[PDB]
Amino acid sequence: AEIVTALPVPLAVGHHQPAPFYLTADMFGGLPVQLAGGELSKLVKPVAAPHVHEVDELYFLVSPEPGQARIEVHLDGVRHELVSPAVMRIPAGSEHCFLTLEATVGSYCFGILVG
Amino acid sequence: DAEIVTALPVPLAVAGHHQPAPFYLTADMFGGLPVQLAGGELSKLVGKPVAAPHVHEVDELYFLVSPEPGQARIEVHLDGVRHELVSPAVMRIPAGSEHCFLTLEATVGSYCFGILVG
Ligand SMILES: C[C@H](c1c[nH]c2ccccc12)[C@H](N)C(=O)O
Ligand SMILES: O=[P-]([O-])[O-]
Ligand SMILES: [Fe+3]
Ligand SMILES: [Fe+3]
Repeated sequence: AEIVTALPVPLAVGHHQPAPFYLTADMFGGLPVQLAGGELSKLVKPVAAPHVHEVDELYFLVSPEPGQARIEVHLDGVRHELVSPAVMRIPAGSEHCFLTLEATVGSYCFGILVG
Repeated sequence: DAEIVTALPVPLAVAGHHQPAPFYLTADMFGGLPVQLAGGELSKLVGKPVAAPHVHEVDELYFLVSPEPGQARIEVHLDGVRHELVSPAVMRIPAGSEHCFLTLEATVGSYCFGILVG
């Protein structure tokens, strides 16, 4: 049985700290996605830095009950306010970041890099 | 301009599942995705399996996560063998393998996501 428990894996990605990855491209002989992120309640953090990926990134915002988490996604000079649950596509090459406005314990934003 | 999906989750029928499963990523989104992602918060599912044992023809990953490590625990049945996963954990279910999970323990904010890998 293939079980990975040494998680998250910190990987450096404009981002101050290594991002915490729960799926990496090399797991299980190869995955078509990578998945990073974490709980938002301790992330509610005055600044966020813009950055670009060479692949598409999907933001996946979720909370135990709908509406309990809220983020601002900055995408190429446009501010977008999203309420959980939400999924937003960041096209490869686009400068982007997000800020957590509100989040209950158990709210997550995952960044999913699509190969 | 920006592609945003908020009509979520998308209920989709999955083999063996009593009710439609809540999907947050589907294969047709954004012109095509190599994965589908379904699942949700486990705090009300302790003791209550969402599905009978079932088989997919694609690989499925269980992604178990909680705000603090250890706050969520599920039992995965994999071709008649029980495996206990403690958050955070990722488990690969090879295509063709009979499987299901039972929630053993979950705080508010514990999730199990099933990721179908094309
Ligand atoms: C991986 C980055 C991320 C998304 N959600 C997160 C939650 C906590 C810590 C990092 C993240 C992503 N590339 C971004 O654009 O921020
Ligand atoms: O019900 P989901 O974990 O596939
Ligand atoms: Fe990013
Ligand atoms: Fe399954």
